[PDB]
Amino acid sequence: FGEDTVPYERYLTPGGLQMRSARVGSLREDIGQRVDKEVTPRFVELGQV
Amino acid sequence: MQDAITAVINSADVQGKYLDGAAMDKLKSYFASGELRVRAASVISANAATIVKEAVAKSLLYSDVTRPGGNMYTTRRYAACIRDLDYYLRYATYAMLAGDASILDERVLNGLKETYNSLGVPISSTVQAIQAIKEVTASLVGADAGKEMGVYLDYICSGLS
Ligand SMILES: *[C@H](C)[C@H]1/C(=C/c2[nH]c(/C=C3N=C(/C=C4\NC(=O)C(CC)=C4C)C(C)=C\3CCC(=O)O)c(CCC(=O)O)c2C)NC(=O)[C@@H]1C
Repeated sequence: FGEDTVPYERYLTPGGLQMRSARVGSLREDIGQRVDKEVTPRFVELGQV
Repeated sequence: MQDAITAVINSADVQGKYLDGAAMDKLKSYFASGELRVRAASVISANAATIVKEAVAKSLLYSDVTRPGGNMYTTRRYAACIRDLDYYLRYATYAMLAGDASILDERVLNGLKETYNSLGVPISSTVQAIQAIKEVTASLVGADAGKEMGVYLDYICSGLS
């Protein structure tokens, strides 16, 4: 911060980051989980017009 | 030929897709209209001859068509015209009961104009007779059933014109 900048939160401890981004909300789908790429069934695609 | 249910089923099949919400809603609409259509068909079956008689009397009597020169002259031609009107009434009732006009399209309209032109019969007079049958049927059946029959009768007239 120069002579003209208000301070701001620049770094987070891992515990605080976990508290912020580990709740059921605000938890990304891909953080600690195997994300299986959902795809339509092959027979559905075959029979699709 | 196909009623409303069969038409919906065939359309969904041609798209190769199941019966979605729209198709289910249409089938439910037909089911709701089923009792109305059944009662209207029963009434028209009860009063079929009277309907054609009154429509002919109020639309196609004491005119040039009935007189010699008109295509309704002679017992043969008058009977042919009466049978044509009876066919129109019965097939319109069929279309009303089935909730679709495919039966009229494949059993009535196809070649109707061609035969009428070949035999020189008055298409305008036939249209007016269909009109009169429409008012008689509406009076006998009621308002909503009358409109349901009338839409198919007007479709017949439009095809024949
Ligand atoms: C009556 C409202 C009007 C009228 C009718 C009239 N039609 C014919 C002859 C024919 N009409 C048809 C039409 C159909 N026959 C069917 O089975 C169906 C399927 C739904 C239809 C639409 C046909 C095929 C004929 C010819 C065969 C027959 O024997 O009827 C006539 C007689 C014509 C003749 O030369 O014999 C008449 C009088 N005529 C009018 O003037 C009215 C306006």
